[PDB]
Amino acid sequence: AGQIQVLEGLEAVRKRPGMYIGSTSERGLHHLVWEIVDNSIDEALAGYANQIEVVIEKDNWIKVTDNGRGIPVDIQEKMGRPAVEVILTSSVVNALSQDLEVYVHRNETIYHQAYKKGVPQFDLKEVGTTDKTGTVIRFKADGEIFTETTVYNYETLQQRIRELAFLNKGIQITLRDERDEENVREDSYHYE
Ligand SMILES: CCNC(=O)Nc1nc(CO)c(-c2ccc[nH]2)s1
Repeated sequence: AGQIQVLEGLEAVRKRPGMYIGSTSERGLHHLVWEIVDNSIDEALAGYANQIEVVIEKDNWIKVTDNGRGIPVDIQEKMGRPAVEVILTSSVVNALSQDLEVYVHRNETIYHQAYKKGVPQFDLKEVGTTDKTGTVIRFKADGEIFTETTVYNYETLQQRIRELAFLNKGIQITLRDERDEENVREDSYHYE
């Protein structure tokens, strides 16, 4: 019933992307990071996280990690599906990513799910145990949407990360570039 409406939401994001993210240029590419990063910042603001890490990985994957409570995994009654799937199958980032995955550390458990263009590739799966909580999202921007470039700009990321850390004092926000294995760069910001 409500799975029909999830599907149509994805078709709608993918047909008119600029209506959701501003554009499909370099600016909109970087806007995907901001959308993920802002959820981590809200978690810190609610009192539950103090560390966010943004990694530019090989092939221009992005990984965003925080140490908050973990996206919830409980079964929504009205979908029959785990909360984390419901939130992610209505995410613009996910819809505009050729691939994306999520790891959630919560309830001493590591849960995992993957998607392509917003569509789950399998049911949320328990994959491990943990004594931490938090959320990891890694995603690969869709080249079919972002036709100008899918290459991130370290200084573009760094300037905005430094400004977010300055504006949201008490959060440690760390940027790392790992695209070049032989020269890894990292800048780490933590005001008060
Ligand atoms: C890597 C990006 N991080 C991230 O999304 N963190 C988040 N944590 C929580 C736990 O409250 C989130 C939440 C979504 C709906 C309810 N809770 S969303």
